[PDB]
Amino acid sequence: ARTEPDEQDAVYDIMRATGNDWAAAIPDVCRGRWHGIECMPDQDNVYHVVSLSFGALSDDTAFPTCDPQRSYVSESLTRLKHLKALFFYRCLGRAPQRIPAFLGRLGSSLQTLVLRENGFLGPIPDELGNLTNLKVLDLHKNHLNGSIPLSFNRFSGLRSLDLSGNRLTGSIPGFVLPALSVLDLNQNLLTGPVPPTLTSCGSLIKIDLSRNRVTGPIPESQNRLNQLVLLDLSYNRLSGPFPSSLQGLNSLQALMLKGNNKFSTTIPENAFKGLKNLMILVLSNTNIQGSIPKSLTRLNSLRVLHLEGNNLTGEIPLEFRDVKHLSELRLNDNSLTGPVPFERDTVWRMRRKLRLYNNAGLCVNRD
Amino acid sequence: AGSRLPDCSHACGSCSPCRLVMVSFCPMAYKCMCNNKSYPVP
Amino acid sequence: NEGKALMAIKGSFSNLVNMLLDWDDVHNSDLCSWRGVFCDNVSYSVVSLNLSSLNLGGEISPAIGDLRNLQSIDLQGNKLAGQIPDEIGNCASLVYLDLSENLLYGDIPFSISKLKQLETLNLKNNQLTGPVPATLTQIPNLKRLDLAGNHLTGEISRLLYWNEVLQYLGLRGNMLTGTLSSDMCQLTGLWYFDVRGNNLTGTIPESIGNCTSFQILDISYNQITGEIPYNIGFLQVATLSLQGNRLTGRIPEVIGLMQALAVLDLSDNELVGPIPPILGNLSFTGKLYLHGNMLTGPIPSELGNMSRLSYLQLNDNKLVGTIPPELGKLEQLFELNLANNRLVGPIPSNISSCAALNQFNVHGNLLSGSIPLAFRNLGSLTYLNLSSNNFKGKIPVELGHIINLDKLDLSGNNFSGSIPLTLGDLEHLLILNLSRNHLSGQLPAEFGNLRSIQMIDVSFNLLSGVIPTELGQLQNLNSLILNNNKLHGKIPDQLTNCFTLVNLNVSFNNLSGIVPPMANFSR
Repeated sequence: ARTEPDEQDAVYDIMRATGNDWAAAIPDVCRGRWHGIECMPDQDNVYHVVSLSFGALSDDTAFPTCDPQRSYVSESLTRLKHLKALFFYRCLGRAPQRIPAFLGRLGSSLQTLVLRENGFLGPIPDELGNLTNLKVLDLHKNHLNGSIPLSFNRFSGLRSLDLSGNRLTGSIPGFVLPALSVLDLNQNLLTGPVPPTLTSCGSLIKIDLSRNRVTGPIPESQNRLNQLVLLDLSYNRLSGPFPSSLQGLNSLQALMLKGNNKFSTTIPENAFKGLKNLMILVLSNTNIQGSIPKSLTRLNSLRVLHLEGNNLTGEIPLEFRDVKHLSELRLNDNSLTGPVPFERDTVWRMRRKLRLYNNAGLCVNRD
Repeated sequence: AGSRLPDCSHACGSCSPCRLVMVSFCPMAYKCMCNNKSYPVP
Repeated sequence: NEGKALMAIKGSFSNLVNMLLDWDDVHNSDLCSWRGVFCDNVSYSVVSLNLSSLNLGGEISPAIGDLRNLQSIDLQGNKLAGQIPDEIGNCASLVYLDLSENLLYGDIPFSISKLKQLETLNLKNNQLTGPVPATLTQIPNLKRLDLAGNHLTGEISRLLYWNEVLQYLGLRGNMLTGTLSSDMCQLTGLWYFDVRGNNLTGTIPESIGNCTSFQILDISYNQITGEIPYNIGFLQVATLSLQGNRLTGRIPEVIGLMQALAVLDLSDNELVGPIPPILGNLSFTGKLYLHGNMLTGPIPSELGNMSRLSYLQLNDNKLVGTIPPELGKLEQLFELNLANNRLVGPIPSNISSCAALNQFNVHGNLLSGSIPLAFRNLGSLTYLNLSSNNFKGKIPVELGHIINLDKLDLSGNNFSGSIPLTLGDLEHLLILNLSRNHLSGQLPAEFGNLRSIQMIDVSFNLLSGVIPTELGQLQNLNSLILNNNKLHGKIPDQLTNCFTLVNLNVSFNNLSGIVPPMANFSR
């Protein structure tokens, strides 16, 4: 049970490129392992390297550190014909490098690729589209610029895409990945409308696009994601109106539109009817108009309701007298006008988490 | 497929007497140790 | 200005007098010297607030959000009530938040999701109610999530499990319902998964074999049904706690291949079938807990091949056959508990090879034969329970030289002969129960040297003679149960000198006289 010699020298190369030369002195790498390499045998009792990770992901169970001054991603990774995962976490090198194109040459086997907080520069190499068995791609928190390569549409079986915390421009990708579950692109510079192709990614359980420059409305088709648990479109430039039906989205626990300062519409009463599981609604500072509708009273699971900083008018529905479950309710900084229906139990429990200030009309009685 | 006891023989980088020692936080997990410093098991 | 915030923070601590006398704005003006306030030497701004265990009792002031540079907050052990304020989400640079061991309630605030630098969220042991919210999946670099010991409801959203960075997931002792999701295998950098003591149902996912980074897996004390899937065999966990559910079927023989196991707990389920002998391939396992199921068949002699086993509990099952002499091999066995099975045959003598054994419990079997005398070699024994069997013969005299015995229970057997005087040498013995035997001869006066003893029960034997004066010396004895022998004579009056004696029983002997006026009938 010994390691394929060529893979062995690739491993040596990679470890020297990273600053960890004590590996070269190790006689058989897949037998003398360190946390940060995993091997598997083939049917002729040869060990092949299957996982390679670096960095201290909080140091309890740390991976080989990198020389901050002189380390780099080694081209010798291309010799690991069986590498199924590769992981780099806060591994900082000689200069800030670009992501290398030669990573694409592991397309037969690479199933997970995580390059997280390494100060990577420049555009995402086109040839990573050649990793067509990838289920997990994460390049979160680097300094990447440019566009999301179009070739990402060849990730037919991708499970999770994290490109957040970069300077990515251009549009949301217009792919259709049937099995994609997490899409995280928040804190970038992405522009354009939300391509309606996005609602053909039915496996989606999380869409985090917040803090970009995406424009246009929410796709009306959005009803289609039955599995979506969280949706965050905060701090973009969306325009209204609210999609007529939301009722298909019966896993949605969180919807946050906060910061779309020109969203500008009403909350119709049939928008949120029957959202059993909905627990968090953040429509704050988005130029909402009209009256606060009453269906928002009968949302069984709703705990957090933020509607502050809008042009909401009218009186506070009397139904808001009988809502026992909310832990936060923000109607402050509007122009609501009437008396206040909140019952004593509610005011006492909520305390400062029920906020009603800066509403000039409001007729206050006791709280 | 199974499991095996972690072998620490080369798990402390370039610290040599790298040997396995167990930890209680009671449930139990393994670590590698060399000259009083801790490292994670392969 | 940060000092104004710190003064509001102090203004909502309830019970405080000389506690933060440092926080004296009259004249203790450099607040970077105040108790528990730490500044960084460049900005001289408040970066770390530690007030652990001062028991200040009030609330967390919203002014906590007026210290923006705070990187760490530790308010643990202060019996703080109220809610976690929203303004806590204004400490944008916060890395570490420990509000554990308090009386905080209400929900986990939404604004906690604004803390993008947060690594440790420690809210264990409070009274928080509500969901484990999805907003904590927008804390990109969160590593330790301790929420154990609150009253969290709702299910565990599978979104939680899509996280490469999370290390510690502690949800113990909440009231979480729902199942365990297959997506659990996406926590790829996690070593600690703990949902013990909730109200989780469903089965163990058959994809659990994909969680190969787990060092600890605890799903104990829920209501999980189904069988233990074959792919449990792929985990690289050291500690596998499944005890206390409704798991059915047999123990999967693939568990025999999990040599990395340090602690395997399958206890209190509805497991049936035999103890797989392949379990002896756990040459490195230090703990094996199979008690409280319906396991049948014999004790596998292969259990002798687990060289490092220290705690073996097979009690309260349906086990048959012999106690393997092979357990003589387990050189580290500290505790052996075989109570309440259907074991027959005699204790093997080779069991005296377990030189470090502390507890030997075989109560409630069909064991037989005599106490093998090689037992003298068990100088570590603290606790010996052979009660409720069919043991014969004389109580070995050598039993008296087992120095640190404090619980000795031979009750409910057929021990004959006479009490060995050497029992009076057990100066650490707390309980001596020899009841329901055929012991004869006299009540040894050397029980007068049982200085620690708290309870002596020799009822239901053939003990003849008088009650020795010497038990009047026993100062910690609270139960002298001597009924149903053939004692005779007057009750000695020195049983007045038994202060703590609170329960006496001498009925059904042939005693005579008046009960001495050493009557301490406090109960």
